[PDB]
Amino acid sequence: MSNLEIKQGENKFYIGDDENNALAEITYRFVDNNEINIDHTGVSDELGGQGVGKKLLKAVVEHARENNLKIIASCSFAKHMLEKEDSYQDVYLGLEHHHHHH
Repeated sequence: MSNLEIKQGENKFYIGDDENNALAEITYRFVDNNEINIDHTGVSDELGGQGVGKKLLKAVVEHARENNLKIIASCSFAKHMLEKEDSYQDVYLGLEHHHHHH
């Protein structure tokens, strides 16, 4: 009953019953100063459309933008998702070989 909330933990946000029933969680740490990395993303993805990770990503990027935080990712899962998503291009650095006329 009324269980779609995000549990706030130590630099980690997880959605689930408990620590074991953490069906979707994301972690971020301050590697340098305002630069944060998505350390680990334990998000179960059923069919993509039911990927709770998007809700977590939204929250992290939203929070980061307002905090002037720069988001990188140590996990390829998160790294590649933000890579294709130019909607989060504010805090996402990425990588490019300067071949960007477009």
